[PDB]
Amino acid sequence: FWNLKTLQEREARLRLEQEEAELLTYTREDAYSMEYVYEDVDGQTEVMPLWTPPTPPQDDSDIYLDSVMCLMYEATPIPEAKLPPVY
Amino acid sequence: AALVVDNGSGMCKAGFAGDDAPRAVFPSIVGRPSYVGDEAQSKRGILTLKYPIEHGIVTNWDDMEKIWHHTFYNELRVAPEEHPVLLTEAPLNPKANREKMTQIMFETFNTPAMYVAIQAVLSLYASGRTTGIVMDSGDGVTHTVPIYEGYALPHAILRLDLAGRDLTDYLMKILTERGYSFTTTAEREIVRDIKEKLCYVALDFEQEMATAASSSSLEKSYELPDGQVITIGNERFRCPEALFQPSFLGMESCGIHETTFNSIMKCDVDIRKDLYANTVLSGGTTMYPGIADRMQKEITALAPSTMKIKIIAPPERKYSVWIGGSILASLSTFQQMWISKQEYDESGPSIVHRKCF
Amino acid sequence: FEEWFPQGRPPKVPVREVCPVTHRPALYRDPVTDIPYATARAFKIIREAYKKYITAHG
Amino acid sequence: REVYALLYSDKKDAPPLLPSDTGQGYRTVKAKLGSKKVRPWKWMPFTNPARKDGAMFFHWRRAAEEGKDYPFARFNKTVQVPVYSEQEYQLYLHDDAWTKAETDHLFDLSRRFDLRFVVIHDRYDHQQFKKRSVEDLKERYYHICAKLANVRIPVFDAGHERRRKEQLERLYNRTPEQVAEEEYLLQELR
Amino acid sequence: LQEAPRPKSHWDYLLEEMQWMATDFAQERRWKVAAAKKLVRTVVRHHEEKQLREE
Amino acid sequence: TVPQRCIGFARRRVGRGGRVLLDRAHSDYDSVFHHLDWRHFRPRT
Amino acid sequence: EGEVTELTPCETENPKTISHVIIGLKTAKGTKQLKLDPSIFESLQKERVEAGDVIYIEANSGAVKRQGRCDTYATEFDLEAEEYVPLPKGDVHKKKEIIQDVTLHDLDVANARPQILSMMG
Amino acid sequence: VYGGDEVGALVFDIGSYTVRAGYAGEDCPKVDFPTAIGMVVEPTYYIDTNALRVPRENMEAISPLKNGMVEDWDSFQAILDHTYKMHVKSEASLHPVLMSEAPWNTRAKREKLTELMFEHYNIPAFFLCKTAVLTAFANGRSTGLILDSGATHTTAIPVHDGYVLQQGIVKSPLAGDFITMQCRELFQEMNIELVPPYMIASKEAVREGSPANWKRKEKLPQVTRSWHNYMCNCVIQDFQASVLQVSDSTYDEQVAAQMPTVHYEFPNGYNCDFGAERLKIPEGLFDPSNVKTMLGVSHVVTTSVGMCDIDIRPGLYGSVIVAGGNTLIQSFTDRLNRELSQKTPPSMRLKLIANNTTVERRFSSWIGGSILASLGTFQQMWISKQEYEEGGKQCVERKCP
Ligand SMILES: Nc1ncnc2c1ncn2[C@@H]1O[C@H](COP(=O)(O)OP(=O)(O)OP(O)(O)=S)[C@@H](O)[C@H]1O
Ligand SMILES: Nc1ncnc2c1ncn2[C@@H]1O[C@H](COP(=O)(O)OP(=O)(O)OP(O)(O)=S)[C@@H](O)[C@H]1O
Ligand SMILES: [Mg+2]
Ligand SMILES: [Mg+2]
Repeated sequence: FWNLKTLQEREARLRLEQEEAELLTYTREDAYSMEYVYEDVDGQTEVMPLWTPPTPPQDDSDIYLDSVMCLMYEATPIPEAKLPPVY
Repeated sequence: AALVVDNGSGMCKAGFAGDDAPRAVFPSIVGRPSYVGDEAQSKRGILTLKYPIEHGIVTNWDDMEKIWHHTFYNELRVAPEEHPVLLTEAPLNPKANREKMTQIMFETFNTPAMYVAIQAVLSLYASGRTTGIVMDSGDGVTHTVPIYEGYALPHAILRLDLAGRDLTDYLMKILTERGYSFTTTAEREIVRDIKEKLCYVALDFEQEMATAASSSSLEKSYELPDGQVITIGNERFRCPEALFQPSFLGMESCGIHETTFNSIMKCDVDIRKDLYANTVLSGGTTMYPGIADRMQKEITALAPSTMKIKIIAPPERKYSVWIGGSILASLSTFQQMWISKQEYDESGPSIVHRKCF
Repeated sequence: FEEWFPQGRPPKVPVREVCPVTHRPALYRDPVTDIPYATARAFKIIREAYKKYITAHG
Repeated sequence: REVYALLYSDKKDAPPLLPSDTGQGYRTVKAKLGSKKVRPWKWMPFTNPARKDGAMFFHWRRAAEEGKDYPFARFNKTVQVPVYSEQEYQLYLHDDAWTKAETDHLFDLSRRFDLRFVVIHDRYDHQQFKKRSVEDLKERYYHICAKLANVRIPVFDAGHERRRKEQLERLYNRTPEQVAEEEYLLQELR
Repeated sequence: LQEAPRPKSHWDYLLEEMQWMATDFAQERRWKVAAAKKLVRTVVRHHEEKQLREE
Repeated sequence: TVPQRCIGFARRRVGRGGRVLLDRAHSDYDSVFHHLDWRHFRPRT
Repeated sequence: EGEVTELTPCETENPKTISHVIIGLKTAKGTKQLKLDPSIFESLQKERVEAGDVIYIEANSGAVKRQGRCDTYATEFDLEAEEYVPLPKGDVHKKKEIIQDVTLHDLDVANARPQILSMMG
Repeated sequence: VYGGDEVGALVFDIGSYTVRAGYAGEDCPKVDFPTAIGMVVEPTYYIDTNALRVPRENMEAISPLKNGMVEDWDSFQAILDHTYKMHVKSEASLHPVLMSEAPWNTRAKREKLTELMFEHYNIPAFFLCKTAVLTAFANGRSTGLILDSGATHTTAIPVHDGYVLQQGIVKSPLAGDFITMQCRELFQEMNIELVPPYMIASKEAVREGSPANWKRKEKLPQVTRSWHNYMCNCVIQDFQASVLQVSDSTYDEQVAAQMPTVHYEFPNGYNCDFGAERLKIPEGLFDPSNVKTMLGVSHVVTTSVGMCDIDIRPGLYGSVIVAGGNTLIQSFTDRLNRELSQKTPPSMRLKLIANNTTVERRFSSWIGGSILASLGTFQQMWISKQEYEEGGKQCVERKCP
């Protein structure tokens, strides 16, 4: 019984030790030196996106998009094929 | 090993991580005709004595650099470029001073690794409790820092300008009222000694006043350095009472108990119980006898009767901040928290806000 | 008991030494000056520096 | 399967992993840190060429970077808005429905708020000038821009936008019975 | 009806940078809270271990 | 890479000082992802 | 399998007496503590296991086998070969399936002449 | 280009309850002292908590702000000076200052504030942003319906693209002060004598409902009625934080009576169980028609959005941000979310941003100010002293939208 009690007290202490946060920091190599990739079943590769601060504009290619308009309408102009003719 | 340096307004505590007590404790003062520490106080007659840390805040950064240089080279006799340095800052320190600490450590001393910790959380580490309120009273300032799960709450922090230096000046005045001579600038050190040896906190100030006026059994004698002996009585507790009655000094402010209660009340209702159960006293100005019981009775008067009050005042609370710094620097989990030289080089002195809390 | 169950402290992780001449992962250490190095040119430079320093010191 | 969020996904989210050396211990990375020394940083004044006044703010920057052009100044470029003379207005842009000072107020607001016509409408001085709908502001602005371009492109259709907003308002204001009806139709017509 | 296209203005880049900085603030606060909790519970375990070892 | 363990759902975000940070999202199956050895990213030189 | 991180015996009163020997094993995935039968103390000292050794312990027999110092403690200045091994990847506890293809003739040859009599043979 | 630039700017958010201040780049205000200050007619000003809580003869309790806007510029200067000297501990001419302002602040008041900041405090740069935009910025949202319920007003402010749509501002007088008055009335009905803690020399434990056994402090000086009212308000606000709770749905007497009572102890040792009246009081914020034409908080929300462009209403409902101290009453956010989900059109997604903590609710404007001041792209926006030399009247209204 004393051993059963001490093992339950040990499992309680281990649970307390594990409920506390496990990781807070990762290596510099992972942070900057290595890029993160994913390869699918066809062999195509995707690089993990990096949320960077805004990049300065080189030209006027940075077209503005109204994020509130996109809540009611979709972001692409309707193709002329499905557009009804001129009234 | 890591270096734990606690820079205080009156005296600096320096030492190595994991040690029980600081290896070197010396006054924080620079003397220019530059001599720092007890060498400077030995030469009052030829040096201009200035304190760089006022109310926990650095004023002259060159003096602070000189104090750190003296610490590393003469006090601990170590190379700063070999050891990580864990510094302490007073609560509500300006951001620019914390940046300057970072810059000075990396660019003048080329330290390998650095961290800046708040002094109250280190006192709480030394207490060994997760949640509590620290009432740290040093030479020049008194703070009441509530801490929940190790995260200080900056908004609820309350600061009191009353501290042991003003208590030294008040005991000097009271001794002059008894007719003893202490007004000259060196004899201030004798008032400090008699304050540290004989002063005590009254549990009930009016009862002690009446008893010491009625009976001479409460009086004690102290021998001045020149061989003269003085007897001080009633005065033995009028000085510490100024912590609880700052109107004695003419400062219209709340007492330390009232400041602690107000700082607790500034916190969330739910976490107040843990703060009341863990009221930690640190700093030299809290070393007076009976201060734990007087604080207990005052907080119990202010706090609800359904709330359990427990003042924690260990015998080592004069160094609690540095013991906590040493415990933190010796931790395995803390080793990931060091600001590295490379991090400073790539992110600048503002790295201290990104990593340290 | 303590012979059969010694409580050995886990060994310290070694210093990943670097060559002070070229800042490459250290492969060697000079027997005389006990300074690690990574190439023959580093060894020659280190020994020239050591002879100059021992001349200056005494 | 994946998660999306802006700031953070839930209160129970694990903390971010920050990079740092010495996580594997200081002793093992002692030689690397001791081999190098940091570059000096300075609290220095900087010119921002996006500002027209020339005021100098301060930075933490490396010593070698002192005096370099402010990088955030590259973002500074305004939405293109035409400018017309009094003569060009008198010749081309006159409309009995619009005062010149009213149009100048509209175009000043447009230059202020980057053609965000909802913000222009909110800031439009309806007290001094006549009350205008956002369609009226868009109509006047795009008409003037088209006319100036022609004198010196998707045209605006005020009626279509007016009908679109009126329909949206009608769809919004309807009672809960009148949306229960529509959803009951949408589910029963399937 | 499609508005006439325009490139991003200074204010658009300001609002993008604002969104990025707000994210960084929230995540840094969450990290500092969790790290403080971790360190303090480790210190409490260091004292509990010391007490159990010296007893 | 250190530890060689799936940390679960994360995103790479640049921090204030240029520091690249991994934000992490809670999931009920986080323990299963810890035992794990869908779009699943891994670092490479 | 894992790198040895602790070997603390668990003392007790007998109804020094030990009732368990706790071994902590570390792999790249994580760390596990095992509550082994005290009799495994003979095999630990026979294998001369110390902190920083990669070992493996089979569930059935309970005998430990030592396979070297973890390479995280190897320097480029010390010379040994067989005594270092990389820190194991994967979970500390592993279930391995080994499939071998043989012929009955292989078994015949093996049991007919197993491999000082061996020296002369 | 890179991370936002920190130029050592200060962020001040002076509200009617607490003055929130700190350095830009921090995630929390390093100071928050009560806005109410002590005044002695000579005037001598006692400003922070350490000074306010001690009795003084002929000292009145006043506030520089009126209806969310500063009225007494002398007390405002006193608060600013105290903030600088005690908490900031830096010269005003050395750090740029970004201050928040009410959604409805008048042009003349803005000009007066800018004139004060430049002529008196000699600051190098200045900016004045609205509290609602900063609250939105604290949450990384450029658009959304801010709902702020402090002590003075419950206000819905629609923000679109970082701009307050002033036409959609709806303000209600029901706020923390209304709750304080309601608690005062409740205490009066129950004949509880509100004894501020400063008058109590000692107290003894008593049972619930028992008369208070407390000893009055001796040698107490005469105090003004304003300071006594302020101390009573402090204890009432402690009661509000500790006891009151918003019902998860429309208040019902039977359901309220079923739920367990909550015990509170007054400073003089008096204690009681507050039963169901603790739920009735906060109900006025949602259903003012039952309080002995004000609009409920959910009606303030739904009215404010209805005054905006229907192109933007989907975004306003899609980003509802709750801020202010009065929103920290228990279950306030849940009740508000329930009511808004019940009233919102099904065709639009409604989402209340989940940040519900004291720091995130009370300091949100300051957090947004710090975020804005730390942006490199924002460094163009500052009003410089050289700009104040020419456009001291002209540009101050034009530079800060
Ligand atoms: N036994 C004692 N009893 C009471 N006061 C004491 C005692 N010993 C020292 N003091 C006083 O306590 C103070 C000790 O200084 P510290 O506590 O280190 O303050 P400091 O840390 O230097 O300054 P701060 O406020 O922390 S920045 C001095 O004012 C001493 O006079
Ligand atoms: N935790 C809490 N629970 C309940 N009420 C609270 C809490 N904290 C603060 N309050 C109340 O919230 C109000 C103050 O909220 P704040 O928004 O901080 O006021 P303020 O913003 O400084 O001034 P205004 O009115 O917004 S101009 C007071 O009525 C307080 O009593
Ligand atoms: Mg100290
Ligand atoms: Mg407010």
